[PDB]
Amino acid sequence: TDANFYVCPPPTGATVVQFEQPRRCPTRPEGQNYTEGIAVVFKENIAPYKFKATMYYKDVTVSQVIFEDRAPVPFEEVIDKINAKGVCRSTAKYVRNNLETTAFHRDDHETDMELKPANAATRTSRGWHTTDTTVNCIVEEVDARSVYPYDEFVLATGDFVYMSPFYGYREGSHTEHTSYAADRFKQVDGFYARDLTTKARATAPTTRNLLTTPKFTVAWDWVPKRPSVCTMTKWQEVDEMLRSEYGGSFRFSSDAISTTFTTNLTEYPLSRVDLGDCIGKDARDAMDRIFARRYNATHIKVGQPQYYLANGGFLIAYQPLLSNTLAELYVREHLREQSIEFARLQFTYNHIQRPVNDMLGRVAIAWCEEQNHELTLWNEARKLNPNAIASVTVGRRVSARMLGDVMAVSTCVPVAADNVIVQNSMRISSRPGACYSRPLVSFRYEDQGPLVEGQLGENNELRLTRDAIEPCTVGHRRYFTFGGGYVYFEEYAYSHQLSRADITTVSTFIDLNITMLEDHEFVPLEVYTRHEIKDSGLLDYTEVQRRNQLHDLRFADIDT
Amino acid sequence: TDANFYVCPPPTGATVVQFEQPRRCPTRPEGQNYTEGIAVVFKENIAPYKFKATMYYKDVTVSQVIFEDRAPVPFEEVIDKINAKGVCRSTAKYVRNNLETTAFHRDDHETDMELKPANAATRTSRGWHTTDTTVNCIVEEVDARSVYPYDEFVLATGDFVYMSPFYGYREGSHTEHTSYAADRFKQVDGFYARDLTTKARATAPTTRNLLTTPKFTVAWDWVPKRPSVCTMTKWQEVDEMLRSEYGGSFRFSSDAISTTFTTNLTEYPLSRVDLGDCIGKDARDAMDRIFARRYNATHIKVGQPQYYLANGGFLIAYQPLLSNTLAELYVREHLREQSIEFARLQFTYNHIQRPVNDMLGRVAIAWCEEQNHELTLWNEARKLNPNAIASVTVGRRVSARMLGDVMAVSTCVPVAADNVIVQNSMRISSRPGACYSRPLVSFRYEDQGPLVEGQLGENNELRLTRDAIEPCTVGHRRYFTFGGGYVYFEEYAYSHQLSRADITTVSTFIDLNITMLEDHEFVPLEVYTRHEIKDSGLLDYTEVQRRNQLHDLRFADIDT
Amino acid sequence: TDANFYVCPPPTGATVVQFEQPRRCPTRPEGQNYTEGIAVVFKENIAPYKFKATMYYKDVTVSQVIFEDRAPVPFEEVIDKINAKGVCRSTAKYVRNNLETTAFHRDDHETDMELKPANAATRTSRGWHTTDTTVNCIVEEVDARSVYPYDEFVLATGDFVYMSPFYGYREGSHTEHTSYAADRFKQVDGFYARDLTTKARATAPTTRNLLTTPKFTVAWDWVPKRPSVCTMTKWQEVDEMLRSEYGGSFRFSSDAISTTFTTNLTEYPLSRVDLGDCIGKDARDAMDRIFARRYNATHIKVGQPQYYLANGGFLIAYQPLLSNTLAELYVREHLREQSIEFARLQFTYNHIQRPVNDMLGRVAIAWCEEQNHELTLWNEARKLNPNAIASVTVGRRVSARMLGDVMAVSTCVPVAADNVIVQNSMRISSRPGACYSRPLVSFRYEDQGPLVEGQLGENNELRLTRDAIEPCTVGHRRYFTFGGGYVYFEEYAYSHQLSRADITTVSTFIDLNITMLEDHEFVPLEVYTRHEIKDSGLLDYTEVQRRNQLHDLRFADIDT
Ligand SMILES: *[C@@H]1O[C@H](CO)[C@@H](O[C@@H]2O[C@H](CO)[C@@H](O[C@@H]3O[C@H](CO)[C@@H](O)[C@H](O)[C@@H]3O)[C@H](O)[C@H]2NC(C)=O)[C@H](O)[C@H]1NC(C)=O
Ligand SMILES: *[C@@H]1O[C@H](CO)[C@@H](O[C@@H]2O[C@H](CO)[C@@H](O[C@@H]3O[C@H](CO)[C@@H](O)[C@H](O)[C@@H]3O)[C@H](O)[C@H]2NC(C)=O)[C@H](O)[C@H]1NC(C)=O
Ligand SMILES: *[C@@H]1O[C@H](CO)[C@@H](O[C@@H]2O[C@H](CO)[C@@H](O[C@@H]3O[C@H](CO)[C@@H](O)[C@H](O)[C@@H]3O)[C@H](O)[C@H]2NC(C)=O)[C@H](O)[C@H]1NC(C)=O
Ligand SMILES: *[C@@H]1O[C@H](CO)[C@@H](O[C@@H]2O[C@H](CO)[C@@H](O)[C@H](O)[C@H]2NC(C)=O)[C@H](O)[C@H]1NC(C)=O
Ligand SMILES: *[C@@H]1O[C@H](CO)[C@@H](O[C@@H]2O[C@H](CO)[C@@H](O)[C@H](O)[C@H]2NC(C)=O)[C@H](O)[C@H]1NC(C)=O
Ligand SMILES: *[C@@H]1O[C@H](CO)[C@@H](O[C@@H]2O[C@H](CO)[C@@H](O)[C@H](O)[C@H]2NC(C)=O)[C@H](O)[C@H]1NC(C)=O
Ligand SMILES: *[C@@H]1O[C@H](CO)[C@@H](O)[C@H](O)[C@H]1NC(C)=O
Ligand SMILES: *[C@@H]1O[C@H](CO)[C@@H](O)[C@H](O)[C@H]1NC(C)=O
Ligand SMILES: *[C@@H]1O[C@H](CO)[C@@H](O)[C@H](O)[C@H]1NC(C)=O
Ligand SMILES: *[C@@H]1O[C@H](CO)[C@@H](O)[C@H](O)[C@H]1NC(C)=O
Ligand SMILES: *[C@@H]1O[C@H](CO)[C@@H](O)[C@H](O)[C@H]1NC(C)=O
Ligand SMILES: *[C@@H]1O[C@H](CO)[C@@H](O)[C@H](O)[C@H]1NC(C)=O
Repeated sequence: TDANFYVCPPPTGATVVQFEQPRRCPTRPEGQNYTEGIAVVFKENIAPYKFKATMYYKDVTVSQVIFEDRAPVPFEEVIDKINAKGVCRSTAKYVRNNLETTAFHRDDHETDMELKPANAATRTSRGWHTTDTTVNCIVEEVDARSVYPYDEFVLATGDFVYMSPFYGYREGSHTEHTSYAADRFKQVDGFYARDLTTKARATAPTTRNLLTTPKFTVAWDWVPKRPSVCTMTKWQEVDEMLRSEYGGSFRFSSDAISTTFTTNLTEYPLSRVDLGDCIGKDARDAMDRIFARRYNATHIKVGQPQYYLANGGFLIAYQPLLSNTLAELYVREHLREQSIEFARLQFTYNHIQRPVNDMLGRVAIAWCEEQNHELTLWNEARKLNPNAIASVTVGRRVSARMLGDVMAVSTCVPVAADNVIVQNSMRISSRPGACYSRPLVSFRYEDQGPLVEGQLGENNELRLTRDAIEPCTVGHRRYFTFGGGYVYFEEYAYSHQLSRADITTVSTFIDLNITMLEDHEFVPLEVYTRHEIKDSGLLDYTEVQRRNQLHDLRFADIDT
Repeated sequence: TDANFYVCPPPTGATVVQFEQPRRCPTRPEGQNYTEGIAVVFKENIAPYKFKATMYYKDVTVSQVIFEDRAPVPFEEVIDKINAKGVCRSTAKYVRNNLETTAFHRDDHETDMELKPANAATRTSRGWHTTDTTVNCIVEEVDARSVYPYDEFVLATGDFVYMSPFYGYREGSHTEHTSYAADRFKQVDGFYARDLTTKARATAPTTRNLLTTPKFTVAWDWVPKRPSVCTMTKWQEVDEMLRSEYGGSFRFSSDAISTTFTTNLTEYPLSRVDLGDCIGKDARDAMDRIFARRYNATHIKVGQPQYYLANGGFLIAYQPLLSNTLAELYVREHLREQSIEFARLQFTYNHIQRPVNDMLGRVAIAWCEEQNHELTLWNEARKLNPNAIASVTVGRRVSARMLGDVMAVSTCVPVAADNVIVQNSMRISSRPGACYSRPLVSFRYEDQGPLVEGQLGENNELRLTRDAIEPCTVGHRRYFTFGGGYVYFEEYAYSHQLSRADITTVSTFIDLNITMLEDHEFVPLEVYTRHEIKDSGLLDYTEVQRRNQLHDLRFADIDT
Repeated sequence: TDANFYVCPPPTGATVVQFEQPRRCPTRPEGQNYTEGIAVVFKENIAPYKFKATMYYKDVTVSQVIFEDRAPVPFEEVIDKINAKGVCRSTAKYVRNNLETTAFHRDDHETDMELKPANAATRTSRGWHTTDTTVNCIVEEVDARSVYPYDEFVLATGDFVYMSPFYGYREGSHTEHTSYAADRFKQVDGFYARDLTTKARATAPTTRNLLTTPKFTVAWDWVPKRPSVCTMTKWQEVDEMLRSEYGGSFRFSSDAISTTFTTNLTEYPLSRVDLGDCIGKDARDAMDRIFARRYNATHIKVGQPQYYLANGGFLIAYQPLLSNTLAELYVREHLREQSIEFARLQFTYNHIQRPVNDMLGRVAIAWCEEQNHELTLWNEARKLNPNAIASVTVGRRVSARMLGDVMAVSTCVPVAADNVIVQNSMRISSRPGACYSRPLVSFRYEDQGPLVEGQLGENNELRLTRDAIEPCTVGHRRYFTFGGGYVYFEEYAYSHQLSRADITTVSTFIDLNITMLEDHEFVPLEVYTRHEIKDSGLLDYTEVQRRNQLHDLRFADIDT
């Protein structure tokens, strides 16, 4: 059996994800009123609303040998030519020198041209384009996403739209906010959509909205109004959380959070809002689940739960707990003063609270110390190879690229191994002494689909563009992941495909039973005569850090 | 005292070692019939057979100012000239334009030439070479390795040999398979070997085999037949393993394995083969050892052990166990129905099995989550610096290079610190403003041995070739590991050698007691006038990621 | 709220810090006489003595279009012109061709020139310089540090000084050692210092020392003699340490140390020195603190503490302990022979000591195995980004650079976010198609202070020099850390500043609730016509490892 491949596309920044940074742990435990317990953090309900928003634009170019730009298609053309006729107007209007200018298709006259589907055959959208002055009409049914405010939504392209998806005049929808002018937006009642490939017309009426941006036009199905939802939502059911009071503000820490929260020491009156039932039941049910898992036989509940707001918009519901052994000290001191009511009794005995404040302090410091050890290492790994870190962070293969100091994310298309073919000879004849460093592959997004060219990337990753090249040396021996097994390549030529069991595997951290032997460097004689380069595998950190050094000397010689 | 140095050679791919990749953990525990226990995984006995196979070949070159290649030496020359005379024939035959062609030694006539030992003085072999058209006869007693099938063996060079080492006609050895023609192989009965350095002849008869490959000739001692061995062997004595039944197949997971196994839910009848005693006793003894270590006072054995096959060829022997506290629930329910026979009683009570299925599920998910955290980080570290990861993975200093998506391995030669000398002036006078970035060293593989030139690498690593150079700046201050201590170098000049105790050490993860002060940049005045570059130490990830950016701009200027 | 920025300067090597390297763990536990306990390691008291040592030097340069060098200012000039007049002599003496040579200021005659403060406005010192042949007199009140020997001290610049700070003839100070000649050093009794900015003279007498080095002159306040101190000091209060006897030497290992110690098996007679009380009380108090924390209810003290010396100069105080359950076996065997005196009774029963020797062996091996896992990873992270590792290792933001195989350290200046301004347009008009890859910033070291130019670095780091540039592409979208939040930049133009809560955060290790969608690559049409480059974010390890490959091919074409 072979695993499914993945063709990760470059993210455009539609989804942005910052990654936690190391905090500042206390060198010595100085907190007060330490106490353990079960906590359930909640993240603000962003209310992600998704809809396939269709984008329309015209690309104008000149074959003179200039001044190419993207202009938006008008509303009448979309509803008359593209919609009622499935064609795009050959002529287009673009701004130049602060004056409207007209363009044509290959220096021709106005003629109806149909919209053909995209050749990429990707799942993003059909991406209808007419041509694979020179005007080109392109239509794409890309995806879009909105947030809880609903005043602005972002398209798959990443360009923020300053118009609410529910804006319109058909009904009393979100007509309270709009950045673009009235003429820049138009709503059609009783509109009918259709597929440009079949042109079978919509089965039922579907009102369509239209917005003309400075660079493109967008349209989508106009829904009257999405119903309300909880304003608060669960984020993580922490198994154990320690509360620390210091500087007039609590300090919450946990092992499976890697982030510390700060409150105002006052319980937030969650009951003042009607959402208390939606979150109260959800939060209360979580306490019993975690408490009944392992704390029912070793801890006692300290009063009722408590809710506190945290910096950044996080809502935390706490449930203080104390070990059974610690209860013996509290009850013993309680009986002394009298000569089980743990509520309002915690922190009463300073001497009993003195050791626990220090004992739990090391635990909090230990978690902070180890958490920073992983955070400082995880961040570097993300920068080194965000794709690998992205996949292990979202439970599935996902693309990602570093947009400076913020992480980007985009979905990867899975394709079965039966729809991919690897080129036998990876060597390229267009340039001797230089060829692709990885095997070339051909594949189809689906069974019987069109064939496309590409390159095989690391970890069964497929790259649309073939650019991984290097100065191909002699005596090259390498292996590349291909489905459930590897593919053996020697001297830049397909030798044979070997399964996963044909290569020794060091699963455990330490494995001294390897049958390794003393290797003898069999340097080919051609390198000693033709003064060429010999294979060295992928560059080591010291090697890559050394290869650039040689380059630095090359520019000095050229400059001198 | 000083530690021993290491001169790691570049691996040729003789030994290949894939490294585990992150698995896919379940977001929620959906397994059924959870149970802990002691497990002992077994790896298929590869039966590594090693033998010093002698390689013979002739390198032909032309001094015209072409068409150089490696040809194999015939059998008569090896047994008559090299063996019975310790010399190599000056003339050689090589193929050119699909026609046999003859060559000579420095445009001379046929003359007997002796074989002199190699100047490298490495432990791989003597590597006898005659010369340090132009033909050159070279003989090397390199090492070789075979696998359980024994039909094909691999030499230290890495070139696979499609001839079984036991092939021959002297006796009923492995004569059932052979890829090369009969004329390409020859066996000599009662053959006598000898050392080309002493030429004292073998002490006893030693039948020698001979194979002529398209690029070289190989010979080795012909052993009649290695005796049989166990077909199964131990790989790891897991302290704790959790079995999970899901989708009609078990799922084995452990903390010290980092890999999940899949079975068919049926116990493999290991007793059907005679090897059951060899593995049964070995496996049974391991259960008592681990059980008697920590599980004898907190767990009870659930029936007899069970053996199951796993994907990839791994054999796993399980021993289900249950905590003593959990036994109280089973016995309590057992007595209820009656109104210690844990065997065939597990999973009978669904309500009792409901919480354990979820409790143990988090443990399995926790191990999978943390295992992926290390796997995704370990893989990047291996790619960054495979030498460091290779040494910590095989318990000893070992070389390694990335052969694409598979790890290579080769042995490193240890040399005492008393046989190495460091050059005082690392600066090179052949080119101003550019010199070696690391100190140069001279050493001998053994006491009183020949002296060779080399460069000092990271972590007491010795490199045969001196290539680590960079644009030597001004005001350079650096330290390099040298034996048990460091060597101080300032302005590219040996200052003095300081022990390990002369430099502050931050052993603990966090150390705030450092006596660090505010450093003042003492930029030399020469840089402000001679517009040269100033020292900056080894490049940071952002610096190296920034240095290439400057290079990218340099090519644009050159191209423009 | 916004966090404080940090401008880390390049360390000059004044403080050097080696970092622990992976040890060699035993494949199988072979130690003898295993035992747990509380340990407190001690590091030799280095006795760091700090003093603001003022450096004086004259920079001579020639405007011919040579032979520029740094010379030391004489003693009379410092005490007469700089001290009694706050000016520097225009003329200076420098060596050339082994002959004294005179220089002038801009080819002028001798004239008094005052010393103006530095324009950097750094906390290192005022750095008075006269000019912002051509001679320039510069005075800097840099910091200095000394070690326990006190014979040599190091300045902030990093140049070691071979003269004791207490050297002199005014009293019986450290006059027993001096490397420089008598004429090279001079001490002034009853000297008076002053501030060159105010010139208000010292309030009280302050004897000043003066030393003339081959490249500069240094002066500082001469203290008679620092009082004595403890010769030993605490380093870490280990919670648990395991002692292993093997090869006639003990082997100490702990989880929070990551380093193994070796002794001579004999208790060091600490009582022979008067420091036993200073360290005995300090060490004894630590045992009770750790013992009373968690070992008072589960372990029993085995005799009195024991002190042993360790390789490298570390003093370790041990306190053997044994679990309560293990005591039942010792007392049981003790009563058998008789037919609580644990002291001198440990290791008496070989059979009872056989399992513990193996059980504790795995713990020691487990710690060594996991410790090497972090050490081998921590070292690579330090090399990758020493600044991040430096900050998390010293509890505060600190600079660091790799000086070969030794880590450098220097303090970073914190500045409030209210004293920094970010440039709106990061693009540079001096060169199209190439600009700064990070936003440019302007700031002042303090409120109302002078404004300086700089660049914004990663993790709120400020760089004095603006050099982070790259071939600016089209359709660039990136985020940069700015105070408590991020700054959004699109197409190399300041768009707006968004808080930390405006970007999704993946705090937990695995977060599958992201609202990620399928991104559609919106490639600008200008790239398809103007054949320019498209944005790709920060380079991935495979990308950077691939970018250099393209460069390698560029030099081949140029060379060919
Ligand atoms: C802890 O309590 C303090 C004090 O109440 C909280 O700060 C306060 O936050 C409120 C909003 O929650 C601020 O009110 C608003 O402030 C500005 C004008 O100052 C404006 O947006 C509105 O007109 C309104 O008045 C209030 O100013 C602010 N007070 C102070 C002194 O900063 C704080 O947020 C609480 N912390 C947590 C974690 O809940
Ligand atoms: C779990 O059980 C299944 C079903 O028995 C195993 O798959 C079976 O594996 C056997 C060999 O072990 C296959 O037999 C051979 O298959 C091909 C022809 O199909 C050929 O090599 C031989 O002539 C022989 O018949 C059998 O086809 C295959 N069955 C299926 C349905 O795939 C499977 O390996 C077991 N898994 C484990 C982990 O033990
Ligand atoms: C364990 O014990 C051995 C043996 O006593 C220690 O080695 C010895 O260390 C002393 C100094 O502590 C050495 O004495 C000095 O040696 C040289 C001349 O050899 C010179 O500096 C002085 O004149 C003085 O004699 C002694 O030679 C040395 N002995 C041996 C055999 O090496 C060792 O240091 C102890 N280990 C620990 C960890 O305490
Ligand atoms: C720890 O908790 C105790 C118990 O609530 C706090 O002690 C009370 O503090 C309030 C003022 O905050 C006083 O009016 C009460 O008399 C105190 N005692 C009791 C029994 O309530 C204590 O202040 C808390 N610690 C800190 C640092 O605030
Ligand atoms: C978990 O184990 C139990 C006990 O073996 C399984 O329950 C039996 O299932 C078989 C069929 O596989 C039935 O014939 C038996 O009657 C069941 N009960 C007993 C007491 O044997 C159960 O199927 C297992 N779980 C899964 C998911 O297969
Ligand atoms: C482990 O400790 C025991 C107890 O001290 C050592 O046994 C003693 O060894 C000395 C010599 O070193 C003998 O004179 C004693 O007779 C032994 N027994 C006792 C009760 O003291 C033992 O040698 C230690 N292990 C090792 C490897 O040295
Ligand atoms: C908690 O433990 C008590 C005491 O054994 C038991 O009666 C109760 O049912 C347990 N609760 C849960 C939810 O398991
Ligand atoms: C191979 O494994 C066995 C146990 O199966 C072990 O005893 C032996 O030492 C290992 N071989 C090497 C070379 O370490
Ligand atoms: C296991 O524990 C029992 C009960 O204490 C004891 O009798 C037995 O000897 C132990 N077995 C081993 C192998 O330690
Ligand atoms: C140095 O260590 C001591 C304990 O030995 C500690 O109290 C002190 O704070 C440390 N110094 C600094 C500057 O942190
Ligand atoms: C240690 O435990 C004993 C027994 O409970 C107790 O009497 C003693 O006070 C404890 N000592 C400390 C320092 O906590
Ligand atoms: C989002 O979180 C909820 C729990 O709050 C979980 O049930 C759901 O599966 C998550 N969504 C996805 C797409 O995984």
